[PDB]
Amino acid sequence: REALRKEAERQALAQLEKAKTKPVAFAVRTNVGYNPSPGDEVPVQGVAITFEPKDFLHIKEKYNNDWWIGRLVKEGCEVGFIPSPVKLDSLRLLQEQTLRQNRLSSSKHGKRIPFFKKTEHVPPYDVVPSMRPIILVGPSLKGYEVTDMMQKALFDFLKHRFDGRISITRVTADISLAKRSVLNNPSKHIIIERSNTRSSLAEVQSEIERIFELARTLQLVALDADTINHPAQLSKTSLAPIIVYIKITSPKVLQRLIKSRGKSQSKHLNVQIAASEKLAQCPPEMFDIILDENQLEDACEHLAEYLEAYWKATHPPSS
Amino acid sequence: QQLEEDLRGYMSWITQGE
Repeated sequence: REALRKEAERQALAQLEKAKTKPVAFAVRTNVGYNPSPGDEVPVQGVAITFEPKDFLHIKEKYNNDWWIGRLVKEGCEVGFIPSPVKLDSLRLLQEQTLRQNRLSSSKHGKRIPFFKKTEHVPPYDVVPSMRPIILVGPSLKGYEVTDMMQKALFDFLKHRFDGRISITRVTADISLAKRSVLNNPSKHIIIERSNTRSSLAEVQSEIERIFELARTLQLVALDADTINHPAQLSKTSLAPIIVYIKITSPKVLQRLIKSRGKSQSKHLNVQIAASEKLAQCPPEMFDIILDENQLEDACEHLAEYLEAYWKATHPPSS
Repeated sequence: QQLEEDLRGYMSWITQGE
């Protein structure tokens, strides 16, 4: 009875050991939190992973129908058992039923689903690249010289600073189109309209596949994505980028920089100033790192430090 | 004084992006 179960718990603990050194099979970003409890029937008691909404998990293997093996992408965190989407759904359902059981008959009805309202189902996990692609936004719009040059200086810095550990590539499709819901069912989102779009969804899909593949061996991935000027353009995709905001805090400074480029750039001052203002209006949490340093070496050092910390989070020594 | 320093630093940054 309890010897069979001491045993099958030894098989699972052996598989968990072995998983420390497997490659990352795939990564997810969660849409739900999970607090394990003993009744969850974790294959090794006490070794489920706790996580919150929007955490990142690297998955080594699917252990069985109910459990995966992997780790939170965070320094010090080691592999453990992670509930599969199936298991999370079964636990969620039990949690709703147990809520009804514990309810007080003195309670009144809940606030109603308002009639006819359409909701997209959100799965507990979204598959994301195993290394979050680094995308630069700011100080103003891409395709103008102040922004393009300042961004180029930073990727040039990264190319040498993380040589042997990084891929830097230009994205050839408008990746803002890669909405999780559109990519997951393209025929459900056909909209007949007149628009200035330049990429097909097939092209966008090939690009997303290429990005995932660059990240599979856990090298840093940086993208020159020229259509992406604002983090909201990617927040509904399953790219989960690291958004790096190059921030010129003083718009008077930006105006003078644009003017330094000559009349052919400063005739577009207004559009560039407006874009810079929009980034400055953004809640700071839509950025992963804000570089507001006025020296290139200083902005570089800050970004490199962040990326070294991200390297540590993605490459544990037990790997 | 900060404007002047910002301009000098960011102008240098731009050149390095050439």
